[PDB]
Amino acid sequence: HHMLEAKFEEASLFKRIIDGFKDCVQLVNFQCKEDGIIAQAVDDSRVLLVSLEIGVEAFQEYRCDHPVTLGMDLTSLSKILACGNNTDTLTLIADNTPDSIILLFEDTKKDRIAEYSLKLMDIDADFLKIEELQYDSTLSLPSSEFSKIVRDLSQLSDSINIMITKETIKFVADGDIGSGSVIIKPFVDMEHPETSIKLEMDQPVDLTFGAKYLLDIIKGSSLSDRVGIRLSSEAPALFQFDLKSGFLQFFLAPKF
Amino acid sequence: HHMLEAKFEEASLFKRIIDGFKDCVQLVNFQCKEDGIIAQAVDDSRVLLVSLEIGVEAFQEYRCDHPVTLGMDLTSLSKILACGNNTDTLTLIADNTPDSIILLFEDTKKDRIAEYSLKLMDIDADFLKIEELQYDSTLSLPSSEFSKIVRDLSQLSDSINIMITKETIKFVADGDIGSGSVIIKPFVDMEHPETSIKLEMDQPVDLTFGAKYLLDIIKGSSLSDRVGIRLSSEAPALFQFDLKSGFLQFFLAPKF
Amino acid sequence: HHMLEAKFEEASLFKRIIDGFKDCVQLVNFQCKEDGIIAQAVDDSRVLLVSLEIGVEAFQEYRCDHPVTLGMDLTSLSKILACGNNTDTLTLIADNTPDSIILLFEDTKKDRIAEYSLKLMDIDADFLKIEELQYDSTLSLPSSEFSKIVRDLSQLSDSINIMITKETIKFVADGDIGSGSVIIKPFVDMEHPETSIKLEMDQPVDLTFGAKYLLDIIKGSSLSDRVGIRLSSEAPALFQFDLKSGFLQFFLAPKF
Repeated sequence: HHMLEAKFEEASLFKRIIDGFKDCVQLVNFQCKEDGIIAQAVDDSRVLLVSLEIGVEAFQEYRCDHPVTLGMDLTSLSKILACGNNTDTLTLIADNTPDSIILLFEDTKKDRIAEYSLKLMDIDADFLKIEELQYDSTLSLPSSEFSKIVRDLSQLSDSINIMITKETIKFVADGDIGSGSVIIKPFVDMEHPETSIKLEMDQPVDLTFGAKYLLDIIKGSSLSDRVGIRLSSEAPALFQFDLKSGFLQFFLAPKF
Repeated sequence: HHMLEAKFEEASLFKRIIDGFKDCVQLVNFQCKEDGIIAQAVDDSRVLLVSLEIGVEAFQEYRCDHPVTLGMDLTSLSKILACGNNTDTLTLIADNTPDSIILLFEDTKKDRIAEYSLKLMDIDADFLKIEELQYDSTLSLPSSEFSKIVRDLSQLSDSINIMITKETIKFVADGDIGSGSVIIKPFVDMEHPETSIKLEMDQPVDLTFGAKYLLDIIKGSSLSDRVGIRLSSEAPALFQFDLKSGFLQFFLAPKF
Repeated sequence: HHMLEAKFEEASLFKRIIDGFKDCVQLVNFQCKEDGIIAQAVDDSRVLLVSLEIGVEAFQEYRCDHPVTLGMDLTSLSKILACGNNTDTLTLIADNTPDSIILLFEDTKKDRIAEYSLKLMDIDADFLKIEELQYDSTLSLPSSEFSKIVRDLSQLSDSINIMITKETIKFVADGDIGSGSVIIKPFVDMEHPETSIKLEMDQPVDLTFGAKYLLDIIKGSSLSDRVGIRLSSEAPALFQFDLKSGFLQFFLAPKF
């Protein structure tokens, strides 16, 4: 015992994971299984889904005797998760049929220990599996560039339109003061693989998304310096920031 | 074609020019002429005039077939002008009888292009020529010091008084909590010409200015590390921050 | 003359002293005596007392012909004390039966002088002497760690409980979202004396304090990288940040 004990070497990883999506959802259902953690959250309007996978390899110690679903409020969780040092050892702890989850920050010298208890919510766990097999288009680019594009075009419009034609990625915003149009071209840079812009287009796309939601999605930069985007004319877009053993995904419904 | 094409090597220059005076005026009339750009703006209360000159030498490419007057709202313009990278190539573009102006940010590698359109205002262009031949006093000092003096004395009073006697520059503020008085002495420092404080006094002066307006005027520091001030008992004061090929001027009316 | 002339080599020291406690009191009575300065302030609810001592050795020049009591408003004083450069020479100046105190910032090169006048308040000077001879417990630790503990646990509760048992220091907060418990262990580190955590316990203690007030008390970090805490079951706790020739003390009443 206890039933669940998940020990990150550095609290920084989980701090950043929660930074990745704390601003766009109020409630989150974590599910800790023998093979690692997954989590889902949806916003008030059911246009944004957050899906998280943390494999067992991301922990320095992991044990979960039985799957549990832990419902948490993001304000409470983020407050508590701000209490660590980035280099502290962090341990999620839970018992059978838990009323709360324990977060244990431990010093690297063993001088101090900060133990926090977080009351859990009751949340009916209706996990969605909306990821498609094929998407019309797939691209990947540096997350900082995605952030710059989104933050720029957000000043002009509530809505940002992503258009993909062969060898051409285009972001557009139209508003009262004016309009903006960023055109980026795919290229593989061998001197700096991290700057590359990659595109695979089985079918061209023209989709519109709420700027409010893209502004939250770009906060996945805290986890990865690149972002993958999968776009479908019939389904939500998928924005993915990889971990070394997992990922953070945002599924965002286009505007009709 | 087009009629007007003005290409800054770095968007940073125009970004800073607009930072210099975006906070003190809502509307601005630019006038692009064969020999460069000038611009004017006045505030709601007609106590502050902003006058800008950008010579042809400040651009890496400049062409303007015919003079045009472009009325712009500062909020819109500043929003759009925040969208560039500082090292991007920036190009103002306009056509005959334009309804909008285009701002084109281009990558140094040609990977991406951000094109923005800004709707223009209708503004009757009544350009003022209020600069005097002789001013009672003329001084110059490091813009950071001007900013420190103004920001300090602004905490004590709505009004800051500039007094000039021979070899003595003095700033004063009187208020409820108390009063403050900064006295600076002219000196030419050869080890650091940029720190010098220079004064020419044909007649002593004693003028009062609204602190709210000096607080905006000091934002011309983004363009030059020195500021020139010309003071007249009968006319608005002139605060000037030079460019390598132009200048930014603020004419501020004294309080009666 | 004048009667009082107290000259700090760097305005930074007094700037930091006032930063130490400007946020927790509105009015302050300074008392300048032949042997240095002391000061007291109490908050609206008479749960927090601020006590300051600045010995003559902390000044580069000090002269006070006769004790004076100077009542000052913290907003006014802090505004004026923000007007200096950290390396300016600062001089407090007062005359017999003063209506105001003068603060004189002087350049190290003698180029400029900023002279400020601060109107004084009328405050009946009822100085308290509530410090005890013996306290149940006494500890000391790095002020940054005290700040981290307080800022963390403040997110969870209005109240923070300090428990001291032999060789164990414990901070606790209980709230709606959950609870937190930091346990620190005394240790003397010879490689870094500044990181040590020292404890002397004549009797164990269990005291509760308003988080709002601890959040202000931790701002004494601007004066010292260590904090001493003296805890009594019958009296206010004493939080002390030392100067090289004086100290800043906060006496905080426990919650019944």
